[PDB]
Amino acid sequence: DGIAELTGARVEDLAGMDVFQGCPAEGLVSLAASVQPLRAAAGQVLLRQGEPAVSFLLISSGSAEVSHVGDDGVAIIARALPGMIVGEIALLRDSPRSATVTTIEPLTGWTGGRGAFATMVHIPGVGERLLRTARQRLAAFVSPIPVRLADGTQLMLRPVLPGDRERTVHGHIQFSGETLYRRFMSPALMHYLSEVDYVDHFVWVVTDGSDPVADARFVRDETDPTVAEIAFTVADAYQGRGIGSFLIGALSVAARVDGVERFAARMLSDNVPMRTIMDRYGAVWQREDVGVITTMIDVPGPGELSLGREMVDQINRVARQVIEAVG
Ligand SMILES: CC(=O)SCCNC(=O)CCNC(=O)[C@H](O)C(C)(C)COP(=O)(O)OP(=O)(O)OC[C@H]1O[C@@H](n2cnc3c(N)ncnc32)[C@H](O)[C@@H]1OP(=O)(O)O
Ligand SMILES: [Mg+2]
Repeated sequence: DGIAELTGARVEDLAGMDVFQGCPAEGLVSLAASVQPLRAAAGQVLLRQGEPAVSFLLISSGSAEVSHVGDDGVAIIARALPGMIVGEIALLRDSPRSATVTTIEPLTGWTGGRGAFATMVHIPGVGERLLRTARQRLAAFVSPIPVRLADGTQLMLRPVLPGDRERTVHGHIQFSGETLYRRFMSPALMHYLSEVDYVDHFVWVVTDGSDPVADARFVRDETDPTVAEIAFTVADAYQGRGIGSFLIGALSVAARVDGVERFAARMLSDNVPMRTIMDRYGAVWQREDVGVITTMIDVPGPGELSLGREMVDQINRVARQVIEAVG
């Protein structure tokens, strides 16, 4: 009859989504209180590149184009699908929206702020599922680059994907999810952000027959954003084939996209292959205690790397895809 009703999200609608099915009821009651219903026609702009990222979208039905336009006018375009989160990385990093999001067909879902996202990823089972969805979001448009070493070895170069162990297994640089991302804030949230972040921690992985044989990464300095520390690891049997030499090149291409101007490196003074790699870039060595040496080099500009132009363009394409387009 004349009874009062809720105006917000309904648990019944949220619970219909596969990601929440079976979750504790109280978790959904809290979430329902935190998000708002969204219904969009086709061809409608939901989010605009460069704007404040005040919300994320969770898509219940329909799909959208996600288009990042570079200052060079080059458009880098992904697709957001039902069950997918959109806009959440810029939301969590409090940075301008990375891409314009336009529906390709009628769309429905929910919107929410940073607190709603936190509430959502705290629900048991949900954070892990959403990370799998974030993985799928990347893997849908980012493909590995086949490369061949001078000895003929056939490998693939790809960014780490969300959930991959190479994200969290690094022994060379002192840093973690909580230390790197604390400035932006909750374990579940920090984990999620660390797994989906290509801006402050960028990791390349090299595989042989789908098995990782090497990785390299840079970690952005908290005090000077134009500087990152670098690290490399190549499986023993694969060493001395030029992979490390290749990776510092790949890492430089990604750093340029990420606005990293300079790399810091530390190692033992006797690590000959690693010193040699840095020597090629004009390293000036400073001595520290306990057999350690350090250096700082400029990230080589375009044309400066010994990699072919075609190789550089392929790596640049992927780096832009993972940094710029997809969150
Ligand atoms: C900043 C840091 O990350 S420090 C930590 C580095 N990681 C480690 O020490 C873990 C174990 N070692 C590794 O993972 C790898 O060997 C790395 C990352 C050090 C080097 O990567 P690799 O793929 O083995 O090296 P790569 O084959 O590119 O060779 C690098 C250079 O060292 C040279 N080199 C390798 N071995 C020798 C040698 N025995 N004598 C002289 N020069 C050598 C290579 O010729 C090459 O020089 P170049 O520019 O003339 O071509
Ligand atoms: Mg092989």
